[PDB]
Amino acid sequence: MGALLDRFSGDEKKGRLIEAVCGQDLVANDKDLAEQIVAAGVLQEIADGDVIIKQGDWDDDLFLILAGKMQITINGRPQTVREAGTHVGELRPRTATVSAIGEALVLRLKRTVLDEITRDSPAYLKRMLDVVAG
Repeated sequence: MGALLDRFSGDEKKGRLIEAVCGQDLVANDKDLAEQIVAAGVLQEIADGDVIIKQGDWDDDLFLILAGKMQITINGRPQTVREAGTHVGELRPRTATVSAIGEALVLRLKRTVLDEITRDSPAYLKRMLDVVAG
């Protein structure tokens, strides 16, 4: 479908999406960094049961969960569920088989593009250093 997607795509819903991105672990109300991550990434609507990540795979991809819920799973056993505002994958092959619990919207990025954004943000770099305690 695109009902969720449609709530977010186009110049029309640019604000709502940017607004959404800021309320993420990594962005932490750094707007410039979202506006960049907005441009860098591709919105995807995901059906209930739809896999964004096979585990054992080498997807450099990392998804911002903008709306809905993702069920992390390892070796057959449910782990966490990430939700609106969180992210999935990395920061080695793939840890977990992430899948969608209900309709979910994500923003998909490549490790590569991600870090050239990462690496230019004093703000993010500062925030990853603070969380580096043993």
